[PDB]
Amino acid sequence: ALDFVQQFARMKEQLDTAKDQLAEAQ
Amino acid sequence: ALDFVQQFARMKEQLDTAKDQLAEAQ
Repeated sequence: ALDFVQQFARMKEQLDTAKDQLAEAQ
Repeated sequence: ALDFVQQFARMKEQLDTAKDQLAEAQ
């Protein structure tokens, strides 16, 4: 449970970085 | 537990690479 919470946080941060890249490319 | 630690490390490295790409695009 704790491990999954941490993994979910890191996936959120990856998604945010990907969206930032998309905004940059646009 | 050991497996999750390794997976967390690889997710960190993926996030770092994504941030490097974002810095490059900017």
